[PDB]
Amino acid sequence: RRTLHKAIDTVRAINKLREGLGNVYIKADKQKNGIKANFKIRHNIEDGGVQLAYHYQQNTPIGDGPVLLPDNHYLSVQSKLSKDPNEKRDHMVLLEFVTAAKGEELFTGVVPILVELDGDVNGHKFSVSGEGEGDATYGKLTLKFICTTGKLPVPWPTLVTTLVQCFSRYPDHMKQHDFFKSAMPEGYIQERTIFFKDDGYYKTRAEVKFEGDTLVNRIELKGIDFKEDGNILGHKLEYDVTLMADSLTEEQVSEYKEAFSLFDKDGDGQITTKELGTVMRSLDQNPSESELQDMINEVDADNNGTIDFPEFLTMMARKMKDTDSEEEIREACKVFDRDNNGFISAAELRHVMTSIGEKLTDDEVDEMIREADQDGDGRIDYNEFVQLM
Ligand SMILES: [Ca+2]
Ligand SMILES: [Ca+2]
Ligand SMILES: [Ca+2]
Ligand SMILES: [Ca+2]
Repeated sequence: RRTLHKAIDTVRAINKLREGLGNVYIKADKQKNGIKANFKIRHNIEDGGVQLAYHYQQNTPIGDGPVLLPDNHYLSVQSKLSKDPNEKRDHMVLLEFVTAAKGEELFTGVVPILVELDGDVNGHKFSVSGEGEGDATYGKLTLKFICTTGKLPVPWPTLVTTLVQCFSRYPDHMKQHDFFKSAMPEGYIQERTIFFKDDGYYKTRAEVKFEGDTLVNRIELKGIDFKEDGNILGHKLEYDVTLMADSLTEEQVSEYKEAFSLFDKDGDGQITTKELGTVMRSLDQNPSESELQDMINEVDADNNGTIDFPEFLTMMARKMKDTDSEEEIREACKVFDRDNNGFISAAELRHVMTSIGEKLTDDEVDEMIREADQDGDGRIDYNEFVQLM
């Protein structure tokens, strides 16, 4: 019958922009005079499930020169994997939008990118070449990769992380922490272990430095102890437009559009800083304009200063156990149980719906309460609430 979903999906959309969308944690490695980093990637498998890829990373400077040593922060990447319809070689088209929350001078403007990788995965050797450009200023990368040794023995999505964090847009306010540009042009060495759960592991040594106009990324990859018809060598992973981002049912994309339109009250198909701010205000939270722009900048890939529904879907569809799709809907309870008594009342349920921009009769408040209320009491409890997933 009922979609309170739009109300919850509305609150949900606010907690995600606030909590913030960044998936790659960067700690400094004083000792090795560079950076360390750990992160998961959840590759979707055809016929159900996700193939976990545990990432371990250390980058150290090549150059003798000085180098910036950061406080703990996050990088957020959104990826968009494609095929070139004309291209008939094994290839991948990557588009990336990457942001964080002396060598800087080199990344102002549009630098072209060469990428070159040598793999040995259970003695299945292969090479990949990369052409394209990076605009660090807007955090955008374009790249086309080609397997120059025939058919790639591993799925392209598993090579994405291995195939240039010096293109991450570090906002001016944080320019102090951009280790990767600071390292250039001498460059940096980026070493990783990538552990594929219940399967083998990649071992990468890459060096990232300028050769003239172009930022070059050169990679030896060794792939050890892989199950030979497991998910990697056995090619069992959905290509997926995104790395690290999921699908949604017809029922979810509808409710999400409905929630989107509670922010986008003018119907221009765009949420502005003011549009977002009114809704937040409505639910007794008064963010600053500066926070509102930071919040939008998170999902504003095309740098037009507004969230369109596509940008909103991508945020709402972030992976599955980002932390837990539960922890998140438990975090919604707070907003709805305004008195804090441990229950969301018909009164409270009204107050919210009203605030967010739902017109409703008092016979419809009552319907939602009964629709949600397993225990008979005329109140939704935090379990009753998360139950109505
Ligand atoms: Ca609008
Ligand atoms: Ca936009
Ligand atoms: Ca209450
Ligand atoms: Ca109840």
